[PDB]
Amino acid sequence: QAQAQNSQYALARTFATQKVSLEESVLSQVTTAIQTAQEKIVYAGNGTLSDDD
Amino acid sequence: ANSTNSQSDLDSIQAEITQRLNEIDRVSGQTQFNGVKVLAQDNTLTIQVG
Repeated sequence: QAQAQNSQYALARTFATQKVSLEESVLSQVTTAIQTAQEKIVYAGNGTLSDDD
Repeated sequence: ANSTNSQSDLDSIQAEITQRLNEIDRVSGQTQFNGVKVLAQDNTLTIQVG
């Protein structure tokens, strides 16, 4: 009985890790994208830009 | 201001002055940067340095 409990939680941990890693990946890329959008915003602050640029 | 100048000479001086002023207005209007004019008005500009 005890062994059965342990095995079931092995499986649960397997699937939890699946989802966790899959999130982390796109989350890192989201950080990247936020940062690039930030940089191009800071360039919008450039006080020499013409309207077409 | 020389009282010795004859009026034709004064007219010549006025010609030269007029041409200088023409160049001044040219400089004012026509200078540009990146395509935008700089001095054709009183202007106010903030650069983001932080």
